[PDB]
Amino acid sequence: NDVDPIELVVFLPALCKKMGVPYAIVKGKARLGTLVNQKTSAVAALTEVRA
Amino acid sequence: TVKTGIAIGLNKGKKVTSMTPAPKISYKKGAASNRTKFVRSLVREIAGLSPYERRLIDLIRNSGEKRARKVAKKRLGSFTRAKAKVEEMNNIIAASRRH
Amino acid sequence: PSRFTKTRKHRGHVSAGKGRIGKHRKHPGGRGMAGGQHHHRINMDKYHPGYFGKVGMRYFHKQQAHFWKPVLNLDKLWTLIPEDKRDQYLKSASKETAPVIDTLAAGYGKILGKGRIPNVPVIVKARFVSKLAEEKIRAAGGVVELIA
Amino acid sequence: AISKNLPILKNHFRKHWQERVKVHFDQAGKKVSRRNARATRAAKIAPRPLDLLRPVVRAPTVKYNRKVRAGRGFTLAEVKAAGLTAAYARTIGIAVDHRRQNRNQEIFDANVQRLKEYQSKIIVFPRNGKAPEAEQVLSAAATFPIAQPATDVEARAVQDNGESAFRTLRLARSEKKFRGIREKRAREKAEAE
Amino acid sequence: GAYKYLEELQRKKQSDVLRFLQRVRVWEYRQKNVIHRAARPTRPDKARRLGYKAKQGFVIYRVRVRRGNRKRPVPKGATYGKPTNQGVNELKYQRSLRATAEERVGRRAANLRVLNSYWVNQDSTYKYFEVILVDPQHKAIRRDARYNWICDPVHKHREARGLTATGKKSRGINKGHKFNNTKAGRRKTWKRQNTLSLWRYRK
RNA sequence: GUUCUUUGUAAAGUGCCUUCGAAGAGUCGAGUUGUUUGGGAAUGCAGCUCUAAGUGGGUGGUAAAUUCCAUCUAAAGCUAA
RNA sequence: UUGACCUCAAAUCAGGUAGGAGUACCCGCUGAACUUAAGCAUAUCAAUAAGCGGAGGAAAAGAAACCAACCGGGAUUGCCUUAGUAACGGCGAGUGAAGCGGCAAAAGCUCAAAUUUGAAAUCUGGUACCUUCGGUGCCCGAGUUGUAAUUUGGAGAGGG
Ligand SMILES: [K+]
Ligand SMILES: [K+]
Ligand SMILES: [Mg+2]
Ligand SMILES: [Mg+2]
Ligand SMILES: [Mg+2]
Ligand SMILES: [Mg+2]
Ligand SMILES: [Mg+2]
Ligand SMILES: [Mg+2]
Ligand SMILES: [Mg+2]
Ligand SMILES: [Mg+2]
Ligand SMILES: [Mg+2]
Ligand SMILES: [Mg+2]
Ligand SMILES: [Mg+2]
Ligand SMILES: [Mg+2]
Ligand SMILES: [Mg+2]
Ligand SMILES: [Mg+2]
Ligand SMILES: [Mg+2]
Ligand SMILES: [Mg+2]
Ligand SMILES: [Mg+2]
Ligand SMILES: [Mg+2]
Ligand SMILES: [Mg+2]
Ligand SMILES: [Mg+2]
Ligand SMILES: [Mg+2]
Ligand SMILES: [Mg+2]
Repeated sequence: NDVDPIELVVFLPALCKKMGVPYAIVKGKARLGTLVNQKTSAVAALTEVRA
Repeated sequence: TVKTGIAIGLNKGKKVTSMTPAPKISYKKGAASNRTKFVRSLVREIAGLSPYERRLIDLIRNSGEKRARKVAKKRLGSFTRAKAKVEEMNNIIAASRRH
Repeated sequence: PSRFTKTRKHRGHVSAGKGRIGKHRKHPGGRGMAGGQHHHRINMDKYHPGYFGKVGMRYFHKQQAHFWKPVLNLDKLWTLIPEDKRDQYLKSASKETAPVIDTLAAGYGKILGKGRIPNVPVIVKARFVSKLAEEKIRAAGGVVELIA
Repeated sequence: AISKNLPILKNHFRKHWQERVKVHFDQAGKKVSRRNARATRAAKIAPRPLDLLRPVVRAPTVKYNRKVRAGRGFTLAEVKAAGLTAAYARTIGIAVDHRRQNRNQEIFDANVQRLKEYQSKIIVFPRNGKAPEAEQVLSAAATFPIAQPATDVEARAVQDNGESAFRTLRLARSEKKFRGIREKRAREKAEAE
Repeated sequence: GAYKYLEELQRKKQSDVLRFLQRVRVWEYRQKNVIHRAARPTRPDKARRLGYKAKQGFVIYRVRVRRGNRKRPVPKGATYGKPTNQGVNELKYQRSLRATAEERVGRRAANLRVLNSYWVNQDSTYKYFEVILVDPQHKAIRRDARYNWICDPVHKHREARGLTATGKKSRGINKGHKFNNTKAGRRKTWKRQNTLSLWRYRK
């Protein structure tokens, strides 16, 4: 929710809605960076998950 | 387009055996490109109409396509761009509630 | 060379041939084409009528290659045939095996009909032909073939 | 300063023209330098004819379309029909031009033929072989001169059919001149109420 | 990817979202210094298009340039000449505001090379640009043969010599009949056309 | 030329069929102003206002509408003689 | 309270870089008037002198949003021509290119926009060693707001 140039992610809710992909606007590009071992990520995706 | 063999007249020029060279990938610079069609549709959804596009839609709905084309020619550069913009606006109007 | 000029001869004469009363001054009548309408009007109207004003319509971005069409009169019509074969074509003036002349290859666009040609059939290939030129060619028994 | 009966001159010398005067005193020195440069380039590059093979090409602009001349490079279609790839031809000494197109079968065939002649008359050395000295010839253009195509025969039979070529030209000109107005007249005459 | 969406969205400059972002960003840029380092490109897709890469040695600077004509700097409007040259207030500075922006940015970061620049915002008084610069001394740029061309001394202050995109535009460097005056250089063409060529055997 | 090297089941090229084919935005373009050009209902440049499209866009040296055609592919970049 | 992130700072922090000179030639900005028009204001001088910014051994331009209208040429540059011409101009004084053609030299190309996603495969720096215009290992860091490979329209990519 805090991408400093917001144009990078403004279309993401609409794209996810158009493709029927569940999306959540979550707090922290730093938190997603901790998720993906980076400083920031600005996005995080799950495509396959274990049984 | 076959030459007449003489130096004057409609299809003037020497009669030569034509070849029809292979089409260059240029001349397809403004192609359809489903990718860009999808992206342009999505962006048109995310960002709505410009103020002049809203005014053009109002003019199409109320005062007529000729007035809309005049205003679009004033706003944009030329008559062809005005015609294309008015066609896009009335397509938007059709795709709106009055399907 | 300088030694043959009249200025060597004018050494010792004060005015250098330029006159004592009206000397050699800088520009007594103005520079260049000055006064062509006011004080050189006589020298303009005489020896240069038509100089001033506009006379026709303009042509933006005129290319002379569009109008390239060198004219060859019928009076030669045979210098395009090499001298070696010219005599053997002049003799045996037959409607069959008539010499073929490519005027365009020779570098001409239009064939004109000034002169008169011998009574020998000749196949003339040209881009353009004058009416009288073609008439004389057929009278001599040749034909005009239009090419491009 | 309009003197006696002389043509009107137009000498454009009203600027500081003496500040830009190029006298080609170095014509001979530059010719010697060009000959030296050609010699060192021929020595430096492998035995190789100092320029790339050029295609045959029809000049534009009817003032010159009657004549044929060397072009820039062979088209991709010509290279493919000769049996090479553009990348390989560029390395074995063939100029390739992606811009030129083939719409004339005669010119295309002539270029394919001279490409085949070039391949038959050159020896490509192995990258990792012996490569005996092959007696460098300095001009591929001189080896494969451009020939003007012959259009007709020296003598032929007269085939006059009463065509009146002058009348043919006049009628073609008139038909071009009145094509639009006659089309418009036909459109208004086929109105069908 | 997201760059195509950025590209298409950026063209909708009078949409509500881009108008709001324009207002907020123009206020922020006006608050900041006239020339200031930008931590990252504001328009990353445009930066990539103009040659920027997200590696060490690539630098973005935001710059503010005054809009309008170039008033003649003559004192009290006196030109001291013929009436054809008396113009003071409607003279147009035959060089772009983008060119001024990247020239000032290059003067500031004289150690870098101006690669490119792009418009980001404007108000009545100012036009805002972001200048992409490359560090020719950084090893990441001295290697990476795709970019070490800018390390050659022939590319010093290309923004000052008009060798960037806006420089070539202002110089008129384009092919065709519309650029006969300026195809190989305006002054070079003038010199060639006004040179008197004389050979040893005069023609 | 010659010697250690052996790169590498790595890289590249070519035929056939199929599905595609992303190609640069306050930019093009337009108006107006100034300057400039041989460019003349406006050659380029620049300021301000407007501001595109994708079988599109620019050009085709007389402004405009309609209909075709031809030719390239801008708004990013390097390069010896 | 601790640990991040973003942005912004500081250090005589580690390593670098810029200035200034020269300035014949080169790339731009700015910019006259004397002068010519037998006066003079548009014009001319001149898109020049002066002023300013920026390079190199050459610079710039350069591989077509070109020229053409052809039977089509095919990056750029330069010479001979085109041509004192088309055209511009108190259509006055004056000014004034470009296509083609011959020739010199020739050379072609690469990014952005593509999911590597079964694996950031990329890179600066420090340090140690070495056969040191660099290589290898390790360690921080940069980087997913995108660094490699792959593609540049002439194409090309994904499958078989
Ligand atoms: K006298
Ligand atoms: K003055
Ligand atoms: Mg005496
Ligand atoms: Mg005396
Ligand atoms: Mg950084
Ligand atoms: Mg100003
Ligand atoms: Mg493009
Ligand atoms: Mg000026
Ligand atoms: Mg026309
Ligand atoms: Mg360059
Ligand atoms: Mg220190
Ligand atoms: Mg003087
Ligand atoms: Mg005077
Ligand atoms: Mg006087
Ligand atoms: Mg006076
Ligand atoms: Mg000076
Ligand atoms: Mg030096
Ligand atoms: Mg040199
Ligand atoms: Mg250079
Ligand atoms: Mg290209
Ligand atoms: Mg050319
Ligand atoms: Mg002449
Ligand atoms: Mg002039
Ligand atoms: Mg490949």
